[PDB]
Amino acid sequence: MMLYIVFILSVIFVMGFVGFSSKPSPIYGGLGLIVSGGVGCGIVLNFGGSFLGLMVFLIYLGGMMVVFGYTTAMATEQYPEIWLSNKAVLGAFVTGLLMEFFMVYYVLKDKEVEVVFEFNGLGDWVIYDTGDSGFFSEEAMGIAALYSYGTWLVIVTGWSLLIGVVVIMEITRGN
Amino acid sequence: AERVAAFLKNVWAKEPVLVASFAIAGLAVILPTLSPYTKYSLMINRATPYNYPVPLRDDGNMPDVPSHPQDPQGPSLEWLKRL
Amino acid sequence: PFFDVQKRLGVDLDRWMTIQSAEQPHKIPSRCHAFEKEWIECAHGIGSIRAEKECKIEFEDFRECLLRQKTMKRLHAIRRQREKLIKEGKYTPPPHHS
Amino acid sequence: SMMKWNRERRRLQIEDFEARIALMPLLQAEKDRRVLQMLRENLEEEATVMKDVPGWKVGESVFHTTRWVTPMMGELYGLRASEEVLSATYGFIWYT
Amino acid sequence: MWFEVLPGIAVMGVCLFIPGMATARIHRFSNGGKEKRVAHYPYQWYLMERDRRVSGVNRSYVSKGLENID
Amino acid sequence: MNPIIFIIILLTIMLGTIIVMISSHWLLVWIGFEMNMLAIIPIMMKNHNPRATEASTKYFLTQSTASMLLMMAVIINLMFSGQWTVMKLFNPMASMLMTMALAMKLGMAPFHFWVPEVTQGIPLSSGLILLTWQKLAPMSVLYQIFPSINLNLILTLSVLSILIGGWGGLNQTQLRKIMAYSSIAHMGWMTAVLPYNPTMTLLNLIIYIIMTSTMFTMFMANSTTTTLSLSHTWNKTPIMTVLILATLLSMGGLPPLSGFMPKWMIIQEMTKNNSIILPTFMAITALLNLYFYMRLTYSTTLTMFPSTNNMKMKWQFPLMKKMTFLPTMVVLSTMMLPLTPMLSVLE
Amino acid sequence: MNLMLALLTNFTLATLLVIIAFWLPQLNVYSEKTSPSARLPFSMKFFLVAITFLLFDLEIALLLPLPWASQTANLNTMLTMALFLIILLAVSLAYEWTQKGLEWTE
Amino acid sequence: MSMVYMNIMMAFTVSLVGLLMYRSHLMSSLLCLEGMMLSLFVMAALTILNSHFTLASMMPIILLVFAACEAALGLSLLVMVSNTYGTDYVQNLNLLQC
Amino acid sequence: PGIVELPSLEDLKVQEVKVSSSVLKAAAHHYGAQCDKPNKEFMLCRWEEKDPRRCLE
Amino acid sequence: MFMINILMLIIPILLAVAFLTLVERKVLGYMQLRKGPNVVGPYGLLQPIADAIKLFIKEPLRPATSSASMFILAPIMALGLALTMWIPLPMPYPLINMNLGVLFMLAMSSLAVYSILWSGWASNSKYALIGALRAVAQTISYEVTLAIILLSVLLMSGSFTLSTLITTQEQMWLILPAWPLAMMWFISTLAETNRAPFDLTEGESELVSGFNVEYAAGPFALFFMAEYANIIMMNIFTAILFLGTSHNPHMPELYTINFTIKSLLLTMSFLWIRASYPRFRYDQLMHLLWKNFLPLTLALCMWHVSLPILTSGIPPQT
Ligand SMILES: CCCCCCCCCCCCCCCCCC(=O)OC[C@H](COP(=O)(O)OCCN)OC(=O)CCCCCCCCCCCCCCCCC
Ligand SMILES: CCCCCCCCCCCCO[C@@H]1O[C@H](CO)[C@@H](O[C@H]2O[C@H](CO)[C@@H](O)[C@H](O)[C@H]2O)[C@H](O)[C@H]1O
Repeated sequence: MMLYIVFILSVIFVMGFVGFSSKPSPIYGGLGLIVSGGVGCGIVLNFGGSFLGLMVFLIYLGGMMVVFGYTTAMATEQYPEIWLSNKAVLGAFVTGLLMEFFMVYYVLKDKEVEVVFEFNGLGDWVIYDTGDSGFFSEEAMGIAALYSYGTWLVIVTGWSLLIGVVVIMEITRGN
Repeated sequence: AERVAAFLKNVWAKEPVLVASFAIAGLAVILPTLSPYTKYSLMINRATPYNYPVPLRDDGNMPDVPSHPQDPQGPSLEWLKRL
Repeated sequence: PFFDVQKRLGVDLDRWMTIQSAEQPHKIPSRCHAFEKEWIECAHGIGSIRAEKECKIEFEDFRECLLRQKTMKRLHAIRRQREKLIKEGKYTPPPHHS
Repeated sequence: SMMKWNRERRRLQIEDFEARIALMPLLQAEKDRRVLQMLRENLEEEATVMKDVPGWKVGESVFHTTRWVTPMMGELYGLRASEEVLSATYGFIWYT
Repeated sequence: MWFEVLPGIAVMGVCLFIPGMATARIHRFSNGGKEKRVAHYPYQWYLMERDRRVSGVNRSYVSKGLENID
Repeated sequence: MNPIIFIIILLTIMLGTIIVMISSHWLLVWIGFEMNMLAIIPIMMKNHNPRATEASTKYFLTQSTASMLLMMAVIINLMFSGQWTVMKLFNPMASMLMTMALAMKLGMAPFHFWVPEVTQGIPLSSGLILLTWQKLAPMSVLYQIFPSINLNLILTLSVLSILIGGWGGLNQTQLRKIMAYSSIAHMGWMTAVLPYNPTMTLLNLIIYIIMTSTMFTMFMANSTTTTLSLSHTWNKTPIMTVLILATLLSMGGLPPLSGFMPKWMIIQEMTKNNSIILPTFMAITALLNLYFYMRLTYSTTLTMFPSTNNMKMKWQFPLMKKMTFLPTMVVLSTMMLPLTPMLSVLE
Repeated sequence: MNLMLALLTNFTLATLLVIIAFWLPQLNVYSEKTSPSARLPFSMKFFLVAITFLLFDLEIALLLPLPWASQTANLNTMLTMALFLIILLAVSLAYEWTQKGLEWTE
Repeated sequence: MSMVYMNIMMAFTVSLVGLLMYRSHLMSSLLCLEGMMLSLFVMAALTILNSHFTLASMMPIILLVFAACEAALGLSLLVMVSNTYGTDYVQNLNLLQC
Repeated sequence: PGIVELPSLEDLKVQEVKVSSSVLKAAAHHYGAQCDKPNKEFMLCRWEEKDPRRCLE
Repeated sequence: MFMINILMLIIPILLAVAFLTLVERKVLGYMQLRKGPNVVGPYGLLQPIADAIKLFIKEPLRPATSSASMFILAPIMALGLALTMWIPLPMPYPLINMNLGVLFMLAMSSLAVYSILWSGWASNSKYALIGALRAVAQTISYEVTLAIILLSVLLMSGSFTLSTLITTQEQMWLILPAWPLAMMWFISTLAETNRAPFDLTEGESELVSGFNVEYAAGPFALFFMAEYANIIMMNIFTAILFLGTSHNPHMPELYTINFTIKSLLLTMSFLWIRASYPRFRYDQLMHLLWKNFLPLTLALCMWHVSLPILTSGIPPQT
């Protein structure tokens, strides 16, 4: 069962998404996204993306989601309605888990399902690469190349972040 | 001038943290272009062999390509041993 | 590009990352490097209308390398057949394979 | 002090990288034989298992090209114990 | 006196010393009296997997030398 | 806003669009849209009122949703082709997603609801940017991926846009809402001809921008945002009523004015491809737009609505708004039909 | 496997300590007591410190690959773009500083 | 395609449906927007990592950075809405109806 | 498509170097100097042929 | 075997935290011309045990929480993350040898701010929530310098591997080439862990600081243990980062003894500082970060990117 770690994680990934997509109180919506993000990083790690995975934790969870929860406390929620105590929220949550359960049922049984795209249920391990013996991390080499190959990317990305600071100060001044 | 020196005096008295910050940043941007050892950083990075050195098919007229690793021809790392 | 400023000025702003068979750090090749190279060279210069017909063999092999849809179909058939015979006791795994 | 020590560490790294380069031909030769043996073994079991499947050609390629294609993990370990497959797939990612 | 603070510091010191000492000793216990192998890159893991095959007992820390040559 | 910051923000809006237009890589196209959206929000918020905040929020939600769909299409395209080149997409699902994403960005029907509301909620100068410059980047992308676009989808979006734009404008008294529905209707012409001749998409876009720019500039010159406030112009600046009349007739596509040219050239291209029913339907439906352009000309230029006593005080002061390029734009908006063959410079 | 076991063990113990911290007091059986969204109002300044942290934190994401970037052959390009990023990070601070984005006085 | 893609594509679809079906809180809809980006980040990373497209390894970072910056802009607008009305309810944003 | 050609198990049989990586690491520098010629022929074959079946000898 | 290793890390951590509470009271006592605990056990050695038993059999507080799930999650998160921060530390060998161990520690610490936020949300008090938000703003602000300072030091180390910091300092402590970064690092760790003079959660300027105010909270002991585990861990990280201990592979215990002493001394300096200074105002500690540390940290980051290149001292990658 450990040989299907990626698939099991992706099932939890979808369940968390059905969590905040049914849109309970924003406080618990942030919790569903935080769990999904942590599971999402786990999936990326198991494909050899150690740096990319840790960026999710550092920047997406430790950065963006902290600010979401910060803003939710100040501007949105201070106490929440009990999760799944609302008709639409619970009905949406039940509907999502039924769709996920059936997708998982048919993919495991028939080893293949077809919705828009054709999906194979042999196991995500079968597509992996069989040749690895370099003395470095390919992922790290590709990211490090941002400063040599990606001059233009750095300029526009750097400009956008600076403009973000300016714009948000403009927006929030109020006059 | 002397107007310039007075201004440097006022900031050094009121904003020593910023004076140090701009001084350190200025060295960061200027010294690399002036340093003679900057060239060695590029050479050392190019002397590090991450990939296998694929051999060349010997057509018969590559005098400067060594046939054996211990032959005299080819790039030397003598400069690195001394550096 | 709508305005091909890069080609006019001869400056590479983003072409370096458009395909996986372009130069990579430390010459690390992508898994489908050979297939992409062959498809690109087949279709080069002739335009997309012609390429959609005359480089179909190269593109089909390139797509198989990318998503391995036919390789997985063949593996699934063997595995399905195998477990059928193990259920019926008409096949035994060898010492290796265990 | 940091400069001298990092220069020496760069020299030590080159020594370690050159030891690998000296060994790569032997490691490459072994890997090729190991890969080819596993594929040959899979083929033998395919002939047995798919003997009576109608229309099946044993060992057929899914590519039009006759060029050698590096097999994926499923093609090599497709018919093997879960422990060896698990080690081959996630062993490196899961090692500490 | 100030040296009556030391007994509590000694207890803290022993507690902080244990995890480092335990890990070192357990590593050598589990890897045949040697340091646990470090494999940060695929090449190092590739050699470790090769040693596990070469050992003949399925342990990468069992080393075979010239006695295996012939 | 500090005027220097206002200049930097406008230049960033332009930079985002320019990045989309020179990029050969899908990631850089996406970045150009992101940069563009970030820089335009402040100019919408700049007058600080609840209506401007609602419009900014509605615009942000629409554009962010579109940009996520665009990225989804790019990633699907990567999975099925292994490359990032801005060109025809290699998966029909990716094509549909990107086409819908770009339709949402353009405000095409049935993704149109935000255009009337967002335009109404922001100043005239911001609306001018929204309805002219903001069309350039999505059009430049559609111009490059059109060979892979589903023909039925793009023509359906075009027909609906022409119908909704025409009908939506009939019920409007607000000038900014009229220009929003006019933009939606004119959008449908540009996309309708795209599968057949993308050069005529560019021609219609250029002429639409010139005429729309002329209209907004004249509305800004007198600070008019409603039909009835525009009906006072005759008793302040009579020349402006004549210029407004000529431009509105041009936007109506009446010969011999410039606005007829794009309709004329699009009809020609569609008929060359044995498309007779669709151009006839489009031409007839465009009469809806002519109707609510003509209604404006009635209240502005061809009759004289009642004035107010305090209007006499305005007679004593000159127009001091810049009205940049207005004399040139109004001439191009009306007198260019004799130079129609010059459209080949767009080829 | 080991990392998963460590994370599971650490958060398992934390969970047990929490529940027994909540149950163990119930052994005393203490007497019953019988005796006891919207803005906060939130200051804009506290929102703006969080946003500034985020934007600065995103620029730090771009700087994290610097130790690897220094191994490249194109050191001049790498050093130019590294200093470019840090300088724009400084320019963001300077803009915030000179528009009183870092003040706490109302 | 591989099995994992089914779930990542489901997650994007789920968060997209969640984005298009509002309730009351504008905040709850922004979370669905961030959920969409998270699923794109994961699907992009899986495709790039598995194919060994080395130079594309930086693309998921750029995606995350630009999407977080756009999320900061969205949060700022939400705060300005909450200042005007005292809640982030989307039903108060209906002035432009007329 | 065709049948993928594979060598027989007997054709793949060689006397292996059953020493550990530390043994190989210790000998690596001298081994690289002494066995350069056959090693470099093998590596030239692998990069030119791009097929392990073509370099088994 | 690995399960033994985990417990031989977790249990001693909890014991060190317990007896750090005694060391703090006695060190603070003697700097204040008094003794501190010396009655409960010889030299107060049983005082941590008496406090622990007393706290766990104390009645739970009132009022009731606003969110039961968040009320329970916050202490689990705080303590779970605190223990997790220890698993990659090389002492000299780590429990988990990560290639990106430094980044792992950054990532895990950035998640510690959630327990503050969740406990404020679950406090059912408007004023308690506002206090939590001020604490979060302080924490994230000083995370900026910790990340940038850490990145600057790694440009001399060459990787994100924690055990590579040991090799980097084989000849010399990194505090010599980087004492300006060490100064700001050390203060940032104080502010990050809400330690005096940055302990505004325990200060006099909070809306909830009033003694007669009440809000849902607890358990006190679990939050306290998590905090003090982070104090020790940060000081262990500080020693590794700037005061690298020499490692002899044949005598690893010598590393551990010397490494433990340095960590203890750094931890004692936290107690030293708490005894010596008044408390910052909230706006003043924000000013310290945004207008002092951050400008200087950015400048020193520029310098440490440039310095290895211009001196030809770029460290190895592996
Ligand atoms: C080149 C080939 C292509 C050919 C296409 C046709 C080209 C013509 C379109 C050019 C663009 C429109 C500009 C035309 C110039 C208009 C000049 C004008 O009408 O005078 C303005 C007049 C002045 O009013 P006032 O400010 O009081 O000054 C008093 C003067 N001592 O203002 C007034 O007195 C108010 C007048 C009352 C309203 C009368 C409404 C009818 C106006 C008829 C002219 C409009 C023509 C546009 C339609 C096209 C005609 C074919
Ligand atoms: C196996 C281990 C089990 C865990 C055992 C935990 C034992 C905890 C013993 C704590 C000993 C007392 O330690 C002391 O406590 C008080 C809290 O009342 C702290 O007091 C501090 O926090 C409180 C608020 O929380 C403030 O009101 C006070 O002004 C401030 O000084 C002291 O900073 C600390 O030095």
